[PDB]
Amino acid sequence: MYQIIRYEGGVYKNNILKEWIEDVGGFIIQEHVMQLDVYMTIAIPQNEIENFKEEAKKYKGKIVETPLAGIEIAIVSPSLSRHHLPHIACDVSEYVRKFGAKPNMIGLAHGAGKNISEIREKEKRLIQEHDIAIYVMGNFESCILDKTHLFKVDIPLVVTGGPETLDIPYTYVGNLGRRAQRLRKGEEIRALRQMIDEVTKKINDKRMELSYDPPIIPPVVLKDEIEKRIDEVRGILAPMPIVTQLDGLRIKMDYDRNHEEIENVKIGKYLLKDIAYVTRSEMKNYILIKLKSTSE
Amino acid sequence: ISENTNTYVADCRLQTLFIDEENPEDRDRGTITVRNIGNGVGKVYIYQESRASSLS
Amino acid sequence: LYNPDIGVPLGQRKLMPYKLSNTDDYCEGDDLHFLNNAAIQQLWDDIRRTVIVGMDTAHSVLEKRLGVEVTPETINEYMHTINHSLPGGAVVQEHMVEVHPSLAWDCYARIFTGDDELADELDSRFLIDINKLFPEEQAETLKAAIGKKTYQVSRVPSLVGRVCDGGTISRWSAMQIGMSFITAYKLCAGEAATADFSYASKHADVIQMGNALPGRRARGPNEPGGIRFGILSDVVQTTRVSEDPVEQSLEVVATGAALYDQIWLGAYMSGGIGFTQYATASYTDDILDDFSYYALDYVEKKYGRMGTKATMDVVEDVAGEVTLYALEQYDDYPALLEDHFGGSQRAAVAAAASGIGVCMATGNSNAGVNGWYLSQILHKEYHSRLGFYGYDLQDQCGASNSLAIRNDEAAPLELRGPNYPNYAMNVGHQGEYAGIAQAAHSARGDAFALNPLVKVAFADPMLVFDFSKPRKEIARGALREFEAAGERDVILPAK
Amino acid sequence: NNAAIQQLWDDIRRTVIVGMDTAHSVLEKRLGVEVTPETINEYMHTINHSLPGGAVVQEHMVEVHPSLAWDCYARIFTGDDELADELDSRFL
Amino acid sequence: RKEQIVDCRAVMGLGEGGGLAQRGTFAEGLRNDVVVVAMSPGRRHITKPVCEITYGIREAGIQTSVLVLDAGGGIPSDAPQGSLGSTFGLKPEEAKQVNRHKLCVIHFGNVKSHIIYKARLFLKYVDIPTIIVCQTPVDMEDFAAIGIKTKNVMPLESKTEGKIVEIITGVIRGESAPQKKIDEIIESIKKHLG
Amino acid sequence: VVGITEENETVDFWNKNYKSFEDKSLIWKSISDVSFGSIEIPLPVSSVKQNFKKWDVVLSVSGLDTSEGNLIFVQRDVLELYGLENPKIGILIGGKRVLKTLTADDRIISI
Amino acid sequence: AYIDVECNDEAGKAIYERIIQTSLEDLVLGKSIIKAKMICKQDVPYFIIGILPKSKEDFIDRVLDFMNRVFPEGMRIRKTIRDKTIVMVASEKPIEEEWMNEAVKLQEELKIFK
Amino acid sequence: IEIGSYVRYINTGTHGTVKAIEPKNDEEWVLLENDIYYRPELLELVE
Ligand code: F43
Ligand SMILES: C[C@@H](OP(=O)(O)O)[C@H](NC(=O)/C=C/CCCCSSCCS(=O)(=O)O)C(=O)O
Repeated sequence: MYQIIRYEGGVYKNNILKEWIEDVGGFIIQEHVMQLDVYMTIAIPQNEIENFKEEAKKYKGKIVETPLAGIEIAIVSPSLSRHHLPHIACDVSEYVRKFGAKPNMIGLAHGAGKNISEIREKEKRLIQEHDIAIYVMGNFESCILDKTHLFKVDIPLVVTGGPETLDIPYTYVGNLGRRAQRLRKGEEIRALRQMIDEVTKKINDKRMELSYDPPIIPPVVLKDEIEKRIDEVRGILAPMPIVTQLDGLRIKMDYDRNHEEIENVKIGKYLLKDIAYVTRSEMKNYILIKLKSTSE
Repeated sequence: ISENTNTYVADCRLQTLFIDEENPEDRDRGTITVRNIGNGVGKVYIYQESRASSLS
Repeated sequence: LYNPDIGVPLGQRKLMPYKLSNTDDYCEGDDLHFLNNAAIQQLWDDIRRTVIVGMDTAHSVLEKRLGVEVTPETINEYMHTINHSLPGGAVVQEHMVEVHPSLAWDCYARIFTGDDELADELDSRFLIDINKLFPEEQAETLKAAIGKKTYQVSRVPSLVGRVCDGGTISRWSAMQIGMSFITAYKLCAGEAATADFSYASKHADVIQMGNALPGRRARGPNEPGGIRFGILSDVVQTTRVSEDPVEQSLEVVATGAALYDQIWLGAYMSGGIGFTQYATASYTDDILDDFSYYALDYVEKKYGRMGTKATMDVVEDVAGEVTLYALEQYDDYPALLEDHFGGSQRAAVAAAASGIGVCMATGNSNAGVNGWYLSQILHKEYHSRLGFYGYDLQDQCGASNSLAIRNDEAAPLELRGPNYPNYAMNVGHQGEYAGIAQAAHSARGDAFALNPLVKVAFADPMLVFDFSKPRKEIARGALREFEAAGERDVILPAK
Repeated sequence: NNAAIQQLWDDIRRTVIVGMDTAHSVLEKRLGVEVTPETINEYMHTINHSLPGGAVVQEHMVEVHPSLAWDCYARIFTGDDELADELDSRFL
Repeated sequence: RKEQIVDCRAVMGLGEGGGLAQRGTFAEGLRNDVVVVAMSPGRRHITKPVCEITYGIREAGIQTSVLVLDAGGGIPSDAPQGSLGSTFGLKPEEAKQVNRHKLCVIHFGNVKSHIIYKARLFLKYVDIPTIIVCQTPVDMEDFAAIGIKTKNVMPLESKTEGKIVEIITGVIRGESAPQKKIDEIIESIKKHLG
Repeated sequence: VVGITEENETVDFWNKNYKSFEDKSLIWKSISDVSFGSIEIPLPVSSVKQNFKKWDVVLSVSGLDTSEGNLIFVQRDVLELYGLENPKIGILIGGKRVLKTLTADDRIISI
Repeated sequence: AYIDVECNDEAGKAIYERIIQTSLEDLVLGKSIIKAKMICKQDVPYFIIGILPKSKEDFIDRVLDFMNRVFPEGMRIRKTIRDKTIVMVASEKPIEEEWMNEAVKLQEELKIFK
Repeated sequence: IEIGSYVRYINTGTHGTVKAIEPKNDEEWVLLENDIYYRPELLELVE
């Protein structure tokens, strides 16, 4: 119903456009003003897409179709050191961001090495809390092959590495190894696009799975209702105060202090505790909301 | 009918008259609302689609 | 509520990378500075260190005065000798010191000839083959222009022009040519015929990239202020690898901007920051490419590539249409306007497109500059602004000087240059003038613009800078993957 | 083959001496700006940043890489003893 | 050796071949220990001297956040005769995001008169000890001359609530920081943090 | 409820050969998951084999003969076991218990 | 400098050649080093990097910074030999004698490089 | 070090006369003529 896109335009007369979006029933998921241009991730009903395109072309704006602007991705790097973090890992994260997703760098405590690499249970659960996980591996076939125990999560997976083709029982994208320069060559860009296509395919499949038994309320409108009701969400200092997942939300407020308030939020005629699973998150003691399906 | 979309039709006869009242409940099918803030304060809307509540 | 300590964010656009026209490389604006870009420095070094010497008078002296017979075998031996002597090796005078070969790896002495029979039995190591490097029609045109004459191209090391100035190159080549001549043909080391060789190679048969500027300008030869626009058009080698006239003119525009506006004007005649954003405006985004392609489409739709003879009416029509289109594009797309924030950038781009269009319609370079000046004074009325004050000096006197015949004001645009009295001071004009001069000949499908010898000489595959695709090389230099000569690390301590 | 001779010529080539007494007098009288040793020190700081490739309080302007011009300096000297000892010794 | 999770920013970078960070953005490193403040996302600040410090701290085992200032270039409006070229400032949300960290590391440039006043305006709203990483040799007293709290040279009338706890010189903008500078910064952070 | 995700070539088969798979019985429920049919599948059988996932709809030809192509409804995560170019056609999620309880005697009758 | 990598992995060879070149450029060490050869043995995890400098302690420190940058993170056990040719062996396991012998062989090969 | 003495800051060489000693937070501090506190360990007597 609500297809999510990105509007890129100027700040002049942007308030009138926001008023129009409110009038037609859309939601402004994201807003950022750089100097004189504003980027807005907006979720509006499908029957108003052409109307919004006409409105955007009136303000000399630009509509960018974001195929991943409803999910949060766990980019898993073996460590946050100079080998992986300041290059490749950021390129993967920023390319994911370029298509609307909300990434989270996951630097494993013991992810480096060949036979000394291990993944903890807490890291496993933290990765599982996301929608899809992207692994940024090295550039040796033997090292990657002797490292399959790292990619043991019941989440859609895309593994990236140096060698062009791997023989692991997962999706693999080659020519994205451990590097030290910014990814700007044509081959590297093509490999990034291939990784984007793989994650897009997995996300669309999962979207069909969810569409078989739709949730009682969409995550985006649930986030809007929480923002309207809860008055502490504008005091959050995190990058994304409320993250829109595929079938839920992540509220970046303390669980011990605000879970009772979150649960006792009335949407429609239901109480939130009766339609969603509110639980504490392994992510800095935040609140994780998982929506129930109409079957229950 | 001054403005039409796929979700509402609006009237702009009194678009510069202020009101200070909040009634933020669901804009259901065939709901009549008056925008109370912004550039279009005072416009009267009739909604053809079931939409969420709005503070404006 | 007014907090004076919030500050004002600034320069959002300048933080974003600059694409390069007709390429797919993104670079920072700091990497396009001529001091930070080794590719631009190597471009200027390769142009500076090139001298073409006609080795026909010397052969005649050897044949008619010294009674020595000149054959292709003797020429091969001479080439072997000079390729050793020109970098700084010793041929006579026992007990000399020699320059380190590591510092002169870019030093070449090449030979090309319009005589196919002589070019057949010549060592292909030292031969610039016109047949192999140029398409059939272009090769025939170049050979017809050059004739049955033999020329030698000397590329003295870049380190020489970096330690010294540009006036060193001709003298270096002349001394080494004389030495190689007297040691390859077993002549006396010093006689009257030696003076004949020296005079021939010093001025009679020498071709300089740039003339000297004595007097007020006070500069030697082979400086960027002495390079005419046609010479720079002939330096760029896109004409022999591509058939798109707009692409050729735009590569010449990029090279002219990077040479004149950046090096010559922002360093030789100014200093400090220089003029990087004035020059990159003509070759970073496709703005100039889009405007030029629109101009070519309009001209081909109503006139043709050479369908009309240069008259005032066609100049007005084409220049006005292209200027109106360019300014409308600036109005419609705020991205374009914020990219070319300064008025000078915009004025130069629109006027360059208009001049290129007029040249593609008429095939005359002076009509091209006339269109450029009409575009400038039409831009002024359209937006009620032109550029920084001091910009439109030449643009005000331009219309009168473009077709003038008076001594101080008349020159074909190919024969004009940075020493033309109107063009001698201001940025944002000269590279586009060179592009207009090139477009005058790209319309006719000419093999060269002003000098066939320069075109053949810079078609050499052993040059450090690739002049076929100047923008690609500039992008490579901006990305720190261009290898430049003139470095002296074998004679320096480890750091 | 000798970098010492090349640097000998480089150091002579890249030197220009400019007197700053007419500038100070014009600043004081015509321009109505006071000139003090503190202001001279401020000017020396500015010119030392700006001479190699710098652009003062303008991040949007293209600048030369600082490591590319490590040999660039701006120095001051004077025959006035009191002014000489009132000036910063960093660039005197 | 413990897992380190970063909250990546919600907005993308500067174009295709440009930088990965964006002006006026914050990336929380969950457990708030150190925040690295970059004046801008440009090549003069980001990934050449700043992400290097970031990965040095993250290698030392200390979680790091990186905050790119909305307006980090220029001099504050309170500088003598005002500012020129551009105006430096700190937003209240930026100050709150900084103030939840144990320590701050901030990267400054070349001119001394710019650095002192920028640090004064920065510490007018930041109340945690900070480390100044600049290129020029600046003495840990010229800040006190204009009123800044300083560990070694206190002012009589302090105009800031933040303490300049260490000054590290020799880090050039846009150039890779050698391992020696990273080691010095890490040692200062470790000895002035816990 | 099955749902086709991976285009490949077997979905093009399914598009009209699912009605040819109508009224077909269960063939086996062994470690090679639950397969139905068995009707002709002319899609070129490649010995190269690609990994599949839990409760994934698969049209693998069991035995490399066009006529015996099974409607193999994968239950468990199967690594390299099968043949065919890429038998992956869709994913089973809805009614998973139905596919699990399905026995040899039972048929899919109407699709 | 001269860069060559001895590895049986095709992608690893090119990628680590680029890594070596980038690490040399970042430290501005290209003109101060004659040769830089890296031997990649991933089946038994250990890597060897040899450096032949042109012709003080600061240069040596820069060289160890280069080794730290290039070497894979997991190989934390390292030992170096310096007799005008700096060679270091990095592995996740305690260094064996055969690896040291390979290191000295690389050192002697680098010495006679001209 | 006492009031009226002549001291110079070792790091920069600024010359001034000690105005007062104002201990705070169990730590000695030295005030010079420029109304700036200093540390005794970073100051030394000159004559
Ligand atoms: C900042 C100044 C001060 C001054 O004396 N000249 C400046 C700055 C100067 C310095 C910048 C370095 C620095 O530290 O100042 C230099 C490099 C001078 C030079 N050697 O060529 C320069 N400008 Ni200016 N300057 C430029 C430009 C411009 C445009 C900017 C238009 C706008 O509205 O933003 C305007 C000229 C105009 O009004 O038409 C301009 C003005 C100005 N320019 C005025 C404006 C304020 C003043 O009133 O004092 N530059 C541009 O238009 C782009 C090219 C750019 C040149 C450097 C580059 O090419 O990279 C630079 C060229
Ligand atoms: C050598 C010098 O000659 P002249 O200054 O004696 O005319 C001559 N320079 C000029 O003509 C003028 C120099 C100013 C640089 C161009 C200005 S671009 S930015 C300034 C905009 S404005 O505010 O000045 O209008 C040159 O060739 O560079």
